[PDB]
Amino acid sequence: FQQLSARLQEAIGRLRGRGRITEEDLKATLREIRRALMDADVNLEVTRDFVERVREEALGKQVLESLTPAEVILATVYEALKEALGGEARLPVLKDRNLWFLVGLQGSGKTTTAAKLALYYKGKGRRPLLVAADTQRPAAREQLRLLGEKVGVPVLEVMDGESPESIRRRVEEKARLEARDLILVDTAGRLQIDEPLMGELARLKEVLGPDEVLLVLDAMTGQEALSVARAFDEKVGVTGLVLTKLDGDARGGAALSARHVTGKPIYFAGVSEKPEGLEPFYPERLAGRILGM
Ligand SMILES: Nc1nc2c(ncn2[C@@H]2O[C@H](COP(=O)(O)OP(=O)(O)O)[C@@H](O)[C@H]2O)c(=O)[nH]1
Repeated sequence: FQQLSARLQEAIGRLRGRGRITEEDLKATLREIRRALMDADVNLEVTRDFVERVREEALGKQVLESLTPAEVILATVYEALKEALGGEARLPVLKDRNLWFLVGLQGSGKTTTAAKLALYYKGKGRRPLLVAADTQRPAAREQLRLLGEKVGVPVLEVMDGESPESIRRRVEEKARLEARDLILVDTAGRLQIDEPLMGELARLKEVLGPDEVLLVLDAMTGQEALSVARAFDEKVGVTGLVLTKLDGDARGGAALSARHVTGKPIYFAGVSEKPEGLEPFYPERLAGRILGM
């Protein structure tokens, strides 16, 4: 979000040591914030509410009567950013037995996140099992098999054209025999939504009943990323989100509009291509970081 932070810390910086600014120094800065949000590809409705929330909250803080208005703005923009990102952190509820679907498009970081998610929980005392659920592309299963060997987590590859009921049986037996307590199913990912695959997807969810359905979204595809969320949600049912490639995220509209566009919380974030690159999402932390704090 290099760009956004830079210009945002600027607009704020453009107020220090000025004393009590008027409703014209303000009006100036707010638009600046609005333009910053736009050049970051933030949803236009989010951008509107955001700017409004800053006008509203700042006046409530008598910015016009403050002797340090830059600290008020910084403060309201901070909360506006924390809210937009999701507010307080959120992590799936870890039960005794967990079966989660990782869904998304090919290249979203979905296969890699399934293996990072496994690695993450393994270090948390969980006993995961990776499941490569693509019944049409051996290579896709193969990719997860290698990813799994590298993070030291077992991988079950479904068979070509294998039925959900079959998959269920095999996964549960391996889970049983290996005391797996966190099951991660990397579903089929394609360059674009496939109606038939969506059907096989919903069906698979129907047979296996995951407690969580996490949609993996590449943060670098801006506003587009979220347009794919409504389809998955509609035809399958998403419980949370994972925003990958935040470390390559120039701009940042995706992450900032996600909670508004999707209505789902971001549990995890991809912050490096490294195995440990995946971490729980902290809206508060990301907000403070954007404002340089
Ligand atoms: N820098 C960075 N790279 C990532 C992140 N998540 C995934 N990747 C990389 O993005 C590419 C796409 O991953 P994935 O969708 O799993 O693979 P594909 O389906 O085979 O294209 C891989 O090269 C991953 O290493 C992330 O958070 N940061």
